[PDB]
Formats: sequence, structure tokens, C-alpha cells
Amino acid sequence: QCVNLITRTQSYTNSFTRGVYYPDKVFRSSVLHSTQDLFLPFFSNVTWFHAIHVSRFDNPALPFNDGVYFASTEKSNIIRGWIFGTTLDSKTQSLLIVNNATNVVIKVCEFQFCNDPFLDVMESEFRVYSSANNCTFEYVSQPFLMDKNLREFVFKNIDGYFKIYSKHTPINLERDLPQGFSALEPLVDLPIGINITRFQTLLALHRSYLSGWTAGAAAYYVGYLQPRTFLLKYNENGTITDAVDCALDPLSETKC
Amino acid sequence: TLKSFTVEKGIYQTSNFRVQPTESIVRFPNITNLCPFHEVFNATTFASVYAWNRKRISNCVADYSVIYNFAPFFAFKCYGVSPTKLNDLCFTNVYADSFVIRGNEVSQIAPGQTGNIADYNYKLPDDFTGCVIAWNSNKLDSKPSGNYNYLYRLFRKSKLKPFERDISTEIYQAGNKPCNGVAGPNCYSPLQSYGFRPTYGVGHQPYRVVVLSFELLHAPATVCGPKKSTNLVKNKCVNFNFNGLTGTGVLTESNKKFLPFQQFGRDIADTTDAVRDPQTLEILDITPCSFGGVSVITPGTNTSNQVAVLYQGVNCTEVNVFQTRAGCLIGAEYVNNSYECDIPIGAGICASYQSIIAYT
Amino acid sequence: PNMTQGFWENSMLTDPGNVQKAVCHPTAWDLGKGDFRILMCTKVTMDDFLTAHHEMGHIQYDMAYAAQPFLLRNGANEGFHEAVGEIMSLSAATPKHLKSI
Ligand SMILES: *[C@@H]1O[C@H](CO)[C@@H](O[C@@H]2O[C@H](CO)[C@@H](O)[C@H](O)[C@H]2NC(C)=O)[C@H](O)[C@H]1NC(C)=O
Ligand SMILES: *[C@@H]1O[C@H](CO)[C@@H](O)[C@H](O)[C@H]1NC(C)=O
Ligand SMILES: *[C@@H]1O[C@H](CO)[C@@H](O)[C@H](O)[C@H]1NC(C)=O
Ligand SMILES: *[C@@H]1O[C@H](CO)[C@@H](O)[C@H](O)[C@H]1NC(C)=O
Ligand SMILES: *[C@@H]1O[C@H](CO)[C@@H](O)[C@H](O)[C@H]1NC(C)=O
Ligand SMILES: *[C@@H]1O[C@H](CO)[C@@H](O)[C@H](O)[C@H]1NC(C)=O
Ligand SMILES: *[C@@H]1O[C@H](CO)[C@@H](O)[C@H](O)[C@H]1NC(C)=O
Ligand SMILES: *[C@@H]1O[C@H](CO)[C@@H](O)[C@H](O)[C@H]1NC(C)=O
Repeated sequence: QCVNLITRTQSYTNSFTRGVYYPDKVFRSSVLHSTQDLFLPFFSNVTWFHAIHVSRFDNPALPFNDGVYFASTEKSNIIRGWIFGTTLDSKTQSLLIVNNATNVVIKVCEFQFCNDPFLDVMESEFRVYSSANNCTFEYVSQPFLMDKNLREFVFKNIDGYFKIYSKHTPINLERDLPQGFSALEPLVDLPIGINITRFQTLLALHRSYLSGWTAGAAAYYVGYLQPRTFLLKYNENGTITDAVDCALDPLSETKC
Repeated sequence: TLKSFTVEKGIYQTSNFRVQPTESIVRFPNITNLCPFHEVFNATTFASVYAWNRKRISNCVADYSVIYNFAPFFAFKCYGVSPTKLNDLCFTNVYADSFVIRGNEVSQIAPGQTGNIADYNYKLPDDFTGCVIAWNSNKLDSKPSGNYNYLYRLFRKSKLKPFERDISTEIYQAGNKPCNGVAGPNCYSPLQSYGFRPTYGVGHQPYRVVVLSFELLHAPATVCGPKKSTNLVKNKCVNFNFNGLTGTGVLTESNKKFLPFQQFGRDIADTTDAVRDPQTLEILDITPCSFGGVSVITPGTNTSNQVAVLYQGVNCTEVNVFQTRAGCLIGAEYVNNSYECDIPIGAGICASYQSIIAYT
Repeated sequence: PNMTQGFWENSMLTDPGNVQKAVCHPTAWDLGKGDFRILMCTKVTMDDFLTAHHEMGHIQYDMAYAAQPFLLRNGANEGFHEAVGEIMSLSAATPKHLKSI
């Protein structure tokens, strides 16, 4: 039941100092720690995607590179998860992350994904994929898309483990990527062990009951992580409150 | 230390005191999400050997002890691994294959065997890594009129490959003429019934068999047997093993408020200084056990053979005992009088022989 | 070999009573499916002892050939089956065997 319904436009914005996450699960208090990891560089070019469905294939699959920074200002019900893999068909394994109002299901199977996958609302996954065979992983837990509010995620695929980091922020009367530091916290480490080179965002569409689906829009920001050395400031309570990118400018390099 | 039989008056550093570890603690996370072994070795209904049931086991803790204590077993033969090491090993996937056969055929569920069951119903490879478990099931699978719901494949064109299943009911064509679907001369239905009755001989009574096959792949192994989590002991020098992080030190109470996602703690110089207990969400200050430089304060051997021992940096309660800022001095008596320095101790304290006295 | 568990559990080695009637002829039964039984209204006599040895010789003969296919589960001729029980009846009646037990 694969149907093409979403069109997508793209613009370019500045990352500012968004995208910092905790590189490990180690408590450090009132220290300066220099770590080399896959980080989103400061003031980097981030692509802002607007996906519009009004009531042709114009929603291509994005590359994954070395990791993806995802942000959204939308409500928790419009964006409902993501798709990860290489070929996105029945010949290779793929990872499907689907959130709903009660829980999140993370599942790795051989999905035959649609070109324009979307969850239609009960909820049906027949517009996301046509078949799912040889399924090798399932993980159900509490959801990480809950309820103006900026939602930030960091996805990494390192040595068999898919790491997801998340943070929510009460933004207000400012550009969607605000100033200041909001360190993302480790949310899940998934023992997946698959090759991921491409990814795609999942949206939810409502049936119209009157142009089969209700018209809608979703805006999200995508940035790409790079191997970078960061210097993180840990305060008295162990929270990362500040960071300097070691290779951004000579002042920060001197600080590093 | 000085490689001489006569020691001149002074203080000499001779050894290093250490507090030996007394106990070992291996506290690990509260065991939960136990693999469903209570649903494979204890089902209300088993399967025929031709359509043998396979359950994949992943992302859980493998508590094989219930399997061990789940019935008296006619055979617990393990091919490739020893029955004990299982729990301390971690495999990627565990396949549990369940079926019912007759006692005489239990020997056929093994690598390198032949028969009706091995060739046409269930075949194990010659490099099989796993265990075979069988037990008697007269009270559950035998009826007096005859239990005709357990079937086996008697006729097949070719032998089965390892870990293969055939569910076909195709009429076995043993002759030259086509069968045409209808049973008739030289055309036999391949699935025959195991007519179990309670009065059969031991070799023919129904036996339930579960075959556990362990496989490792390139993926991270997520079926890791439960690691014993011993009780927690505080305020002593104990070898600690917390979530795979090992060391040796005292575990004192901590005032540090960790964030919910953090598990370990590190110093400015990247040395562990704190940890979170995985059984009870409390924070402990890991502090290494006391060590000190044992220094010996002695006058000349010409005058006397009395010695005093200074444990540098060690409080006196953790080893004529006097406490100094330099450390604990044993064998010298503090005198409130002040004299010139004869043997330097440190922090304003000096020692002399008059017995050996220590003074400011 | 020893005697099976089902032999001890299922055989009726004593006359059951007046209310339940049974054939009193000594007979060894090879039910099959590993089931071997003796129908014998045993009493206490030297005779019934020798006859019990005879019928257990019959049952041992039936047990040895059980592995064979169904239509060959018999004696090689009609004489062997009773001979292998009568040799036990011969050996058990000797003065040496009676002094041994
Ligand atoms: C939200 O997602 C959860 C998990 O996918 C759904 O809960 C499952 O519902 C199915 C019904 O087909 C049951 O078989 C499962 O046992 C349920 N799983 C759990 C963990 O509860 C739930 O129905 C979804 N809700 C909506 C509104 O779509
Ligand atoms: C972001 O990338 C686009 C095309 O890749 C480029 O035209 C644009 O100038 C970039 N933004 C900045 C701030 O350089
Ligand atoms: C994947 O599925 C197909 C049929 O569903 C099967 O032939 C193939 O062997 C399966 N591969 C694995 C690795 O399970
Ligand atoms: C991952 O997939 C891409 C695209 O198919 C392929 O080019 C690459 O070699 C793969 N990497 C590995 C390690 O298999
Ligand atoms: C740290 O914790 C203390 C005690 O709970 C709290 O008063 C303080 O606001 C927290 N934050 C900082 C930045 O000190
Ligand atoms: C195992 O089987 C016995 C059989 O009656 C039953 O009493 C018991 O509850 C079962 N245990 C489990 C854990 O299923
Ligand atoms: C660990 O198990 C014990 C025993 O049931 C329980 O009291 C304790 O609260 C558990 N801890 C956690 C973090 O669940
Ligand atoms: C069965 O025979 C063996 C010797 O082969 C003997 O040791 C054993 O006790 C016998 N069984 C019984 C129940 O007497």
C-alpha cells in the first residue's frame, strides 16, 4: 500500500552550540574534560526540512554519514520515529523506531520499506512497509517523544551499537535552535549490529473522512556529526553546562 | 635495605606498608527479564517431531538452573560445551527446539546418528554446539485408547539437512506410477501416528525432548548468564567488581548527587572516585586502601638496638603509638619537652634516644 | 537381562478372586511395544516354581528378539520357543540349584 504523499523543501541554518551530548556514563564534577568523539561542530550548516502533505516522489532518503543530529519544534504526535538501514528493502536488515502515545517500539527486521513511509492513524504500519521478514530484534520501552518544546536527538552507529541521545527544552520567543547549552543525555544503547548508511524520518497522517489524508506540515533540522575534539565543562552537580570546540577558531583552540 | 650490619643513627625508609584486601564483592544489576525457560520445558501441549517447535531466545538473562531442576532427565548430553561453564558464558542467540519422540529414538538426537528421526524428522549438524535434554512424559502424553495427536515422518525422498523442517503431507510415491493425491497401493502417507499408551515398554513411552542450540555471530552477544551478586560490604578494603569495573578499595558513603543516567565516577586525573550501586540506587565513594612508606628510626647499633617505625601518611587507627602529621609513629613516646633535632621525623617532630622519644 | 518395570506392574501373578474370573492356564504374553506379561495363577509348589522358570524363559526369548521386525518376532521353528523354557525347567530342578537358593 505504498503511496507517495509527502513533498519536502530544504533550507540551511546555523547550528550555534547545539548537539552536545554526554560521551559516556561517568560522573564528573567541577572539571574540564577533553574528549574526542563524533560531535556536531559549532555554528555548522544544518539542513532545515519542511515536509508538506496537501490534500510524485519528492521525499528522498537522507544519508546517515557518521551519525545524525535531529531536532524538531513540532508536537510529539506528528513525527513518530525513524528508519535506518542501507538498501531499505527486503535484502538487508533495517531498524524501525516507532513511537505512539503509550510506548516506543524499536525493532530490527527485514522490512520492505515504502518510498514515502508514513504512519496513518488505531494505527497501521501498512503504509510504512509492505512486508517484514527474518526479524531479529525487538525492544519496547517508555516513549521519548512526549509533551514550544524543542526535541533534540543524536544517533550514532558505533561498533555494533546504535546509540540514541535525547534532550527536551522549553524554548520561547527565539529561533528554534536557541542559544546556550542543553547537553543531551544518553537515552538508549541498542545492540543492533547492522550497517547503516541512509535514514528517513517517519511522520503521522490522519485520515480525512470527507484527499484521503488530512493536510499537514512538519519541520525538522538535520545535522551531521564529525570526528571532533570537544572540551566539556562539568559543574558541581555533574551537568555539562558549557563546551568549546577545539577546532572552531583560534580562541577556542587556545582554550582547548 | 642498607646492605650493612651496622646502621648509623638516622631515619631510613625501608619498606612499603599495604592494607591487604579482606573480602571480594561482585555486586551486579538486579536480575530480571529472565529468559522464558518455564514456557518451553513446561508447556501444556508439545509438538510433533516432524513439525518441531523452534523458539528463538535473545535479549534476556539465561537462568539454566530452572532447566536443571525442572524434571529427572534421561539424558542431558551436551555436545561442545561442558554443563557447568554455560552460566559463565554469554552467547548471541539460543534456539530451543521442542518435540516428542519415543524412548528408543532418544539416542538418535545427536550428531552423526541415523534412523527415521535423524534422517526425516530432526537432524543435528556434525559441529553442533548445544545440549540435548529428554524426559519421560507418560502422565501428560499417554492415553489408554491411544494418543493419536503425535506424528512423525516415516517416508521422505531424501535425508533432511541440519536444522530443517518439512511440513509437507505429499503422498510418498514409492513406485513408478503417479499417486495422484489419493492413498492407494505403493502410495503411503508419510506422517505416521505415535500411538502412545500408558502400558508401553520403556523404549516406546513418550519422551519430551528439548534441544538447546547456542550460536555466536558478529553481533554483540546479548544472552549472558546471570552473574552472582553477593552482598555489599562497606567501610573495609574489599576487591570490588561493579558492572565489570574492577579494583580494590573501601566503599564509603557518598554525598554526591548523580544524575539518573550516570553509572561510574572519575577524578580530575581520570581515576575512579565514585560508583552507583546497581542493586540499590545509592552512591558510594570508592577510596583505595591505605598504603604507606615504612621508615625505621634507629640510633647507632653501637648504642642500642631499639627501633621505631613511621608509617607515612597513615592514621594510627588503620594499622607507644603516637599520631603525627607525617604519619603514625610506633615505638616512640611523645615528650612535651623541646630539644634540638637528632633524627628528623617531619612536620616539626624529631626523634632522639635517651628509650626513643619523639618531640617537637 | 533383568525384568522390565512394566512386567512387575502389569502382570497378574496371583489368582485375583472369586468375583473376577480369569483363565488359569499358564501363558506368557508378548503384547509388543516393549510390553511382556505372564498370566499365571501361581500357588506355592515346586511345580509352579519350575513352571514360572519355564514362562520366564518364554518371556526372555520374547525380549531378546523384540528389536527384530514384527513378522519375524517368533521362534526360528516351533520347537525352540518351548525348548528354551524347558531348559530352565531342567536347570532349576537340580539338587545343586535347590541347595544354592
Ligand atoms: C502503541 O504501541 C503499543 C506497542 O506497539 C501497542 O500495544 C500493543 O498492542 C497490540 C495489539 O495488536 C498487543 O498485541 C500488544 O500486546 C501491545 N503491546 C504492549 C507492549 O502493550 C498499542 O496498541 C499502541 N497504541 C496505539 C493507540 O496505537
Ligand atoms: C549551507 O550549504 C549550502 C549548500 O550546501 C550553501 O549554499 C550555504 O551557503 C551553506 N551555508 C553557509 C552558512 O555557508
Ligand atoms: C530470510 O527470509 C527468506 C524467506 O522468508 C529465507 O529464504 C532466508 O533464508 C531468510 N534468511 C535468514 C538469514 O533468515
Ligand atoms: C554498508 O553499506 C554500504 C551501502 O550498501 C556499502 O557500500 C558498505 O560497504 C557497507 N559497509 C559494510 C562494512 O559492509
Ligand atoms: C546543584 O545542586 C544543588 C543542591 O541540590 C542546587 O542547590 C543547585 O542549584 C544545583 N545547581 C548548581 C548549578 O549548583
Ligand atoms: C510445571 O508443570 C507442573 C505440572 O503440573 C505445574 O504444576 C507447574 O505449575 C509448572 N510450572 C511452571 C513454572 O509452569
Ligand atoms: C533490587 O531488588 C531488591 C529485592 O527485591 C529490591 O528491594 C530493590 O528495590 C531492587 N532495586 C531496584 C533498583 O530495582
Ligand atoms: C539389574 O541387573 C543388574 C546387574 O546386571 C543388577 O545390579 C541390578 O540390581 C538389577 N536390577 C534390579 C532392580 O535388581
